[PDB]
Amino acid sequence: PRSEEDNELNLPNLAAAYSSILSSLGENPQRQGLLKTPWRAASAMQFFTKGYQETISDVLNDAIFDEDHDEMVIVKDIDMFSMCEHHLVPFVGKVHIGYLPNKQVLGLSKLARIVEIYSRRLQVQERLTKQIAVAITEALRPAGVGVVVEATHMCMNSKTVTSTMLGVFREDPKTREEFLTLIR
Amino acid sequence: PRSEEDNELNLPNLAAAYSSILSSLGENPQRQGLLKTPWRAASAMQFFTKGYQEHDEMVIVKDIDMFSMCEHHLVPFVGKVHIGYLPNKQVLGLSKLARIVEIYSRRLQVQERLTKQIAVAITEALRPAGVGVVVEATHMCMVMSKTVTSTMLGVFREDPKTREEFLTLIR
Amino acid sequence: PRSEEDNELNLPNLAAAYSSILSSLGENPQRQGLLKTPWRAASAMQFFTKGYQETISDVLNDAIFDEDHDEMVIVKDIDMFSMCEHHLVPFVGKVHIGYLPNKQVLGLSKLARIVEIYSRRLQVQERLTKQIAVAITEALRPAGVGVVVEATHMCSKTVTSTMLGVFREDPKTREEFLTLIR
Amino acid sequence: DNELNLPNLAAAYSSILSSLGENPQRQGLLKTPWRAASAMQFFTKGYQETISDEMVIVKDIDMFSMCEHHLVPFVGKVHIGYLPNKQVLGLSKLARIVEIYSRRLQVQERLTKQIAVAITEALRPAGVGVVVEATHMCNSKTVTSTMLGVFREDPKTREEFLTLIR
Amino acid sequence: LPNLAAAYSSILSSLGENPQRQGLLKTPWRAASAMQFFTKGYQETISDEMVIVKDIDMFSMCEHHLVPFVGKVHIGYLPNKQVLGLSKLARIVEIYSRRLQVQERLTKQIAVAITEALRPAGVGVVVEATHMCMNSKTVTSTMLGVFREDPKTREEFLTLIR
Amino acid sequence: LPNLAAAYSSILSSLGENPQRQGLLKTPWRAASAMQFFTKGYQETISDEMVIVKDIDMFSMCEHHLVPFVGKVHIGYLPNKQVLGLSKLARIVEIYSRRLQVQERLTKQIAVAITEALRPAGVGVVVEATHMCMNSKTVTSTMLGVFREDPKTREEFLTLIR
Amino acid sequence: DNELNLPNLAAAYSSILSSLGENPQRQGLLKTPWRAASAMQFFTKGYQETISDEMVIVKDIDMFSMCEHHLVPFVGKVHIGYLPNKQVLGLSKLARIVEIYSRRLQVQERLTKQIAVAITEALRPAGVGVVVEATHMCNSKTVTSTMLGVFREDPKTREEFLTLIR
Amino acid sequence: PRSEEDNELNLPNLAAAYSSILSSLGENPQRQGLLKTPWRAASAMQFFTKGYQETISDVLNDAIFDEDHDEMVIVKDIDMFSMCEHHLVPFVGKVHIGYLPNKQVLGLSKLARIVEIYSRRLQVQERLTKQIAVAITEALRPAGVGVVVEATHMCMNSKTVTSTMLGVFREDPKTREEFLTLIR
Amino acid sequence: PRSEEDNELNLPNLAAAYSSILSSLGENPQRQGLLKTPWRAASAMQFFTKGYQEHDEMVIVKDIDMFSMCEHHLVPFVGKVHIGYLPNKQVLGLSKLARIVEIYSRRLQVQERLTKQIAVAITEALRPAGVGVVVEATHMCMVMSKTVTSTMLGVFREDPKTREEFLTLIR
Amino acid sequence: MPYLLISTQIRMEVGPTMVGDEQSDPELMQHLGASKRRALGNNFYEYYVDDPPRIVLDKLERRGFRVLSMTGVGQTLVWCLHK
Amino acid sequence: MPYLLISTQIRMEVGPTMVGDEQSDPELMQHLGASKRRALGNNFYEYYVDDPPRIVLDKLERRGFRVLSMTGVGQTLVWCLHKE
Amino acid sequence: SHMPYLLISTQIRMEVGPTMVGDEQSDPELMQHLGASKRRALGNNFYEYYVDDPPRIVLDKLERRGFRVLSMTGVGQTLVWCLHK
Amino acid sequence: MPYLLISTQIRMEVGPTMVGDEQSDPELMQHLGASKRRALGNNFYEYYVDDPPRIVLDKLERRGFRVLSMTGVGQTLVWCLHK
Amino acid sequence: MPYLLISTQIRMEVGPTMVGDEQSDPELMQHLGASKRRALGNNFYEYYVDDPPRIVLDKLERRGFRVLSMTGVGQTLVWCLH
Ligand SMILES: N[C@@H](Cc1ccccc1)C(=O)O
Ligand SMILES: N[C@@H](Cc1ccccc1)C(=O)O
Ligand SMILES: N[C@@H](Cc1ccccc1)C(=O)O
Ligand SMILES: N[C@@H](Cc1ccccc1)C(=O)O
Ligand SMILES: N[C@@H](Cc1ccccc1)C(=O)O
Ligand SMILES: [Zn+2]
Ligand SMILES: [Zn+2]
Ligand SMILES: [Zn+2]
Ligand SMILES: [Zn+2]
Ligand SMILES: [Zn+2]
Ligand SMILES: [Zn+2]
Ligand SMILES: [Zn+2]
Ligand SMILES: [Zn+2]
Ligand SMILES: [Zn+2]
Repeated sequence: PRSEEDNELNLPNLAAAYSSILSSLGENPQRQGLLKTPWRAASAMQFFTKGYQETISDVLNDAIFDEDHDEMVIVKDIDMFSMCEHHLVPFVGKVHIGYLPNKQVLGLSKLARIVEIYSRRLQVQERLTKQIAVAITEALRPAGVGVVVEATHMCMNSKTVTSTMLGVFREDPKTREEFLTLIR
Repeated sequence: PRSEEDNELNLPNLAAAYSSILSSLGENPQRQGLLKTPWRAASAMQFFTKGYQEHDEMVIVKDIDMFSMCEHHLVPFVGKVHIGYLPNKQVLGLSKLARIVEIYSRRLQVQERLTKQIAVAITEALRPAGVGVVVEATHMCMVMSKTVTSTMLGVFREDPKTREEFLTLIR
Repeated sequence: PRSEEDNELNLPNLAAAYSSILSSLGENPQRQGLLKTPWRAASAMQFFTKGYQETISDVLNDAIFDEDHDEMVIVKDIDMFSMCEHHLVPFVGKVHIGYLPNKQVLGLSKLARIVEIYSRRLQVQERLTKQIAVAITEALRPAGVGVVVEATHMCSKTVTSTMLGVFREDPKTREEFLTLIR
Repeated sequence: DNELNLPNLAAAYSSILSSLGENPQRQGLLKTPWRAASAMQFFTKGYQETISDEMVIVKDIDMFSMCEHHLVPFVGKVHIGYLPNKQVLGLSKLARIVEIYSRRLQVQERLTKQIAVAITEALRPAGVGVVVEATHMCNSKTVTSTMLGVFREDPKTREEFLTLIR
Repeated sequence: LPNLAAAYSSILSSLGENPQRQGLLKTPWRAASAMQFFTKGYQETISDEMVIVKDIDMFSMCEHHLVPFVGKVHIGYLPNKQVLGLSKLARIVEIYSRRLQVQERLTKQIAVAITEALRPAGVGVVVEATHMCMNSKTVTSTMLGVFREDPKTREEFLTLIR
Repeated sequence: LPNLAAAYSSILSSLGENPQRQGLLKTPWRAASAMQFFTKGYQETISDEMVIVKDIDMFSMCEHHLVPFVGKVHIGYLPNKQVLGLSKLARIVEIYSRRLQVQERLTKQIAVAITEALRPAGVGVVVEATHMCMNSKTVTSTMLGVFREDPKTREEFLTLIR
Repeated sequence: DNELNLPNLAAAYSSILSSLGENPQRQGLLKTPWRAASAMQFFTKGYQETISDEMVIVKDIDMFSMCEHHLVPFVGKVHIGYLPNKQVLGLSKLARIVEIYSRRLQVQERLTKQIAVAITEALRPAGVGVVVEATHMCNSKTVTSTMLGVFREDPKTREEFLTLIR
Repeated sequence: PRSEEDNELNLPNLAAAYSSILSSLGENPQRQGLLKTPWRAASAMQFFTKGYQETISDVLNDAIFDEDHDEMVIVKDIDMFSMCEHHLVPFVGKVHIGYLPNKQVLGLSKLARIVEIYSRRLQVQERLTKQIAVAITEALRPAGVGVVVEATHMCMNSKTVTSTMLGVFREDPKTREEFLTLIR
Repeated sequence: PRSEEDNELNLPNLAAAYSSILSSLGENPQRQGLLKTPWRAASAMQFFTKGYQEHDEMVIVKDIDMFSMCEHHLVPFVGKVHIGYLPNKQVLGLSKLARIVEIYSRRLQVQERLTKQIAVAITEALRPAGVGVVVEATHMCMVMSKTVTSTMLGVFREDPKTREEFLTLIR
Repeated sequence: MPYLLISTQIRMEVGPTMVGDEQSDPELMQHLGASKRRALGNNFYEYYVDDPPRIVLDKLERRGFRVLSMTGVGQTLVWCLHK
Repeated sequence: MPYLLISTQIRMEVGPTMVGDEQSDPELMQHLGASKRRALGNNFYEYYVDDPPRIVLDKLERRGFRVLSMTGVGQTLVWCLHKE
Repeated sequence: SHMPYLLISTQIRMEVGPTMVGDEQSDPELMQHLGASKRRALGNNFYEYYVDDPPRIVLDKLERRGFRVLSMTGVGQTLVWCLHK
Repeated sequence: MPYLLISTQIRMEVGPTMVGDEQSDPELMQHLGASKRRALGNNFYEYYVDDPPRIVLDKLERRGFRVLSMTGVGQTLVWCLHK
Repeated sequence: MPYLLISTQIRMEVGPTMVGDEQSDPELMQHLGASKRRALGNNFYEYYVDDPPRIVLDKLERRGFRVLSMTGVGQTLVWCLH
């Protein structure tokens, strides 16, 4: 995982690259509005990719709780911000997550942390959708997981919607239908 | 103005800088998904900055889609422009108004400057009694809330009733 | 005014020009889907310009009614379909009309007919807005008239506004109109 | 072809202006034969172009086309869905597909099928679904729907697609 | 009633319809009764801080074409020691709307009836309706007393009826 | 037309109105012309992947009370090598709605006209309307061919008309 | 008082049940005289209570009252605004003010004024504005408005208040 | 200002207090769901009051930009999360800010940071509203500033709206009206 | 069950702990705005946890307002409860259903447990053919997005058509 | 009765001009050619003339009145005259 | 008091006319037939008469007061008078 | 003292015209001396005389004709002067 | 220093009354019992008194000032005095 | 040029005070210390000073001018001098 030391060491290199981009676009890097942009853009890019500094096992510390009986658990409209790896332009939207636990549940804030680790990286929507679904499946061994991501790609009104259904969310259409009804 | 030749000549320098960024973030620029990213990111950034290469009625053109780039962080800000004017002898064609919004928005900007540049360009082109410009945009610098900027010139500044009619009609 | 006879006589000429357009775009006028297109496009264009077949004085027959006391009269959200004269592509939207009568009022369906006569022509939105306002002013001699047209130009919305008489002179009358058209 | 045919298109639009009872010499109509010809060429530029584990959907794609029966625009949105096997469609390529077919003289049913067939041929996926909704200028909305592969064979795949495009 | 029924029977014959078919059998009497209900306002008489009653449903008949126009009435007044009961206000809207009307006249009649009944500082009446003989909406507005004289009173009224 | 005008003149007298007042002077003829326009469908005849046309504005007249009912028609069909032109579909809705009707009959007549014209695999028609003689909405639905036999076709249609 | 008057209220509701043509001995009506009496006592519990640089507004305060003319509920919302001088009103105290006056047999105009006067007396502010909007059960909405102090004298203060309560 | 060292030193004391609260409510602090709650509640409370760790002068570093001509500048619908000082229960909502600069403007992200410093404290809505307005006035010396805060108080549908108008936003009703129209 | 006596006896201990929290956050507990905060915060927390002190139709009660406290962070979560059941011989009075929602929500909770407790309480009280409970809430732990939990018992679990009718009717 | 108030609304170039109230001198009202009316809903009668205010000012000078003050209030332009 | 301020709202032809404040000459207020009141929420008392302002101006002239100025502010018409 | 009163006005800004200087019954000679034109703005029920000059120029010209400013007032967006000879 | 501007807002019967700016005669400001302040966000200091304007007008007459004009602007009533 | 118009906006205690237009006496404008400018989009030039209007009134009295009238219009306070 990327360290805070890695960030301090690489910040001048990111700033040099952004200064070079400003000059190559025909802009004046000495004008007031651009003076500190090499460093502000470098710090913003480090923030957009801070998910490389985190690990799923570290997120899972104190994350699991137990229950004698199960129910459908959904967290919808989770705001998501990510960066397209093809063009380095943000893609933003929402994540809707559903799972039918088999005696183990994730804390609500840890589920949000799972969306954060994977979204704060250079991504493709399809990979992000699957990584969230797989992380929940591996952590809890539930009966099933469903993840739907909807996002606007700035490099392109038009929205991309990706959907992964695992376990009983794939095998039992009634479970998937209840999930899709409840995320409206 | 920036030329098509300037773009072709500067493309590799932009690509080299984007490749350096990928390495400095801890990423592997040789992985399949990132191989062409230096060139795709460079081309996208050139497109976003292509703007450097370029009667008794109230007339309004509202909900003009606008795409720009914050010059402080190099992150997009997107929204709408609403334009109003009281012409004297000249009226602005819809395609020319779109070109005005495009020329200034397709640059590294601050929303305030963009708003003023559009208002001044319409004032200079038409010599009207007055012009009003309102820009509303979502700033990705924030989301990762709407900023509204407003410029009133000529009678749009001097006569509050003209400005009020404009603001009512842009809803 | 354009006559029904003019339409019958010119329909073959319009069909010949639309067939020529089909050939000039690289299309095959003889393919099934395009066989009747020269006539259908010609009839559609005549319909879009049917406003040249009518006059404001014909619309004003039996149109005016009298009242002892006045108040604000508004007809909002009147659907409008017009053709831009610069590119021959439709511009569509709505017309909101307001007036303060001075003892004479127009029948509601007659107000709609005024929008129809001027919109069904090759137009510019600004001219259409003024023609509607002027027609009402001339017909009724009211205290004032306000006309707001909002339209999407197929070639983002254009909004044009004309305020005449007390709608221009008295900001409180104009404000009541603009508040009530929301 | 465009430069060579532009004067013929302009002559036809000039003829239309006279046949409607208008004056082609009036100020506002002087450049109309050329402007209308250029607009018609742009609306039909699609003839100048050629095709060369998750559910994936791209919804609310703005679409502008011209009806071949009356030569009046029809405008709306395209919603696309597919179940890929080995290939996924880049957003800009999907936009080019919709552009190539929509920027022609069309019927909404043909446009819907052409987009679905182009995605099927490009990706060889398990199935594709395409829904087009448009207002035909010639409030009422036409909705056309094409379901291919598993989108036709498996009603559960089609239902998930239709639910997710809301 | 029998004269109205005879006229509706005659209309059914003048349209190319079969007045003996099941669906039309009792229509001359049902149409007569509906028209009497729509015009029952002629049988009634008025003798028998800011206050607003908004979104009062209104049903009326266009006198030019005999086709209904339907919508809402918003009323406002500044009383002078007398206030109008809600059922009496409904009766005022009913008396005038249940007639062959023009929306402008109905708007004025409601405003004048409230002014005469309460002697308030002012009254404002706004009617908004869809006209079936024409979607588009007709909005008429009458401002009397301080609602006409004081623009601030009228503005507060128009703001509060949203 | 003169017989309809005579009947509307007689109605104006049977209500307690003044047929000589300005607003009613030409009403017998204007009301006759409006009623002829509302019933012009009797003058017309039908001879002269999933496809849907939704939100088709519809205006009709209740045959029980002679009061309009207005709303929308949503149509769907699965063609078998023949498709219906948009203006012809509008003419179908017009032919049947411009008559003295019951919403159920109008719904069925539109569905049968499309089935007969195109010989498709199936047709679905949903009408939703506000009835002025009664806010509340009446919804009627006819499913023919595969729209009745295959619930998945009907469900796709009902989902797509939202 | 409540315990002493409860049997008299229940006797009156029992009498009402018989006078409407209903059977007070039927299963569903057996406890109604007591339940209706308890509900009426709760709806009028306000008689058991007593009053003891910025624009400040508390909007969308839910309000439930009983019309004194017909004894049928009227329900809606209260929007309050004031310009304080030295004292500001705690949220729970404002709720108690609305509760004390609304939980009585009322007319909407009196309720609106009583809330405005209670805030004026409690805070001694520059001005107070109170707007009540309610549906009277006896779609149509009654809106009453009281403006005191600078809310009456300065139209700009009143306009800012009315704009901010949207 | 509160330091990261102050947080580490005071965390066990906050955890001891939250453990004492769990016992005093009649709850079992040894049950699974409550085991780590003394520390999770202590860390959450430190996060809700992190504005005490910041200073307005530190936020103002590189925050000001200049312009030859002015315009109305508004940032509306800024999400705001704060803690009621009377009951220690959150109050949440939105901040709408407007100002007419006199040649100096704040960077958009710095304006958001100003809302963050003051909201992430034990507050009263009226003080928060004024602190934001005063900070902008002092930093830029503009012609005027307008701040409107709207929030739901959890300790109480019902919303509290506070409004501060300074400079020309107070003196010129036309400036204030343009602001109030544009924040719709 | 927690008694009114337990509340009176534990109030000073809660106040002492809230005072200790104010000092540990770097605040001044002696400043005017915070003087009464230990007691006000203690009373509010006792109120939030007062729950520890306590036919052929489908029947549904939807949009029941719900206020609860996350047991992991001690921060509120607020929303709505939608209840459905197919009765056999007994129907639940509206005030009793409100008391069920109140008893379980006014505790330190997790939304999943709250959902199940309400469903089990209705099942035990009525002995119906089945019960369905859906809770939707905004969690302040997150905002500083909606969580939806669903429990289906009896025929609501066994018959998907009963569950579908319930989910359609709660919109 | 030494004081007089006159007024016009919306535009100064056109009447009506308000020239009196219920307690005005009816001989002066007749001299100006004024008519009496009560606008709908008003609690008072007023005297008005069709003339624009400049004509009324000229007429009032011939009756010994001088303008002391002129002011705008709302959409009303008012003159205060004195003998 | 050498200076006086009088006013009316909405229409100049009809009262009430405000003729004084807490420091007004009580004898002059009684001569005009004025009543004292404090409008709800106001921090001051005022003297008013039902007469339209023209009647009050005529009465004040008989007391030696002359109109110096008249102005409109909001919906209020104000006169500033001064003893000779 | 024949036709002693005059009303002039300007809108929006005092520094620039048009300045309204008359109505239908204004002295035609004084209107011609000021260089005024007659017009009826669309929808208005009256004719007016106006000049392109700012009001200060008109005031200076009217002084040379024997007029004096008695009062100046604002009403809406209109600045009015009442002159008298 | 012959000119003076004084003003009051909202109601004419009650203060505060604004009586000066930064360059006002300090002796006259002290005579009136005025205090100096800068309202939040304003770019200037002002002198004000709690008295209603009529009291200030009486005091200013005793100092040789006469009212030349009185006008309304927004919600402000202004007097222009001259000695 | 016997007449003069001066004005200020928003508050009477602070400038700028508008003191002239394009046809103003350049010597009087220089005497007042005025600068010339055209606000963006306006069809005219104006002369203005930073002084509050009371200072300008005192200066104009020393030049032989007297206030004839003062009025409010919109957010502008205007004086007419002679
Ligand atoms: N009500 C008048 C103004 C007015 C106030 C006071 C007295 C006279 C007139 C208007 O709005 O035009
Ligand atoms: N508040 C008064 C105006 C006013 C301001 C100052 C002094 C006197 C009156 C109005 O709106 O009519
Ligand atoms: N209608 C003018 C005001 C005015 C009223 C009366 C007479 C003259 C002018 C405006 O709004 O500017
Ligand atoms: N701003 C003042 C009006 C005013 C303008 C200019 C100078 C003095 C006062 C108000 O709204 O009340
Ligand atoms: N436009 C000025 C008013 C004004 C009108 C006419 C002349 C001068 C000034 C304002 O709104 O303040
Ligand atoms: Zn991309
Ligand atoms: Zn930025
Ligand atoms: Zn065009
Ligand atoms: Zn077509
Ligand atoms: Zn009609
Ligand atoms: Zn019927
Ligand atoms: Zn009642
Ligand atoms: Zn609190
Ligand atoms: Zn939590």
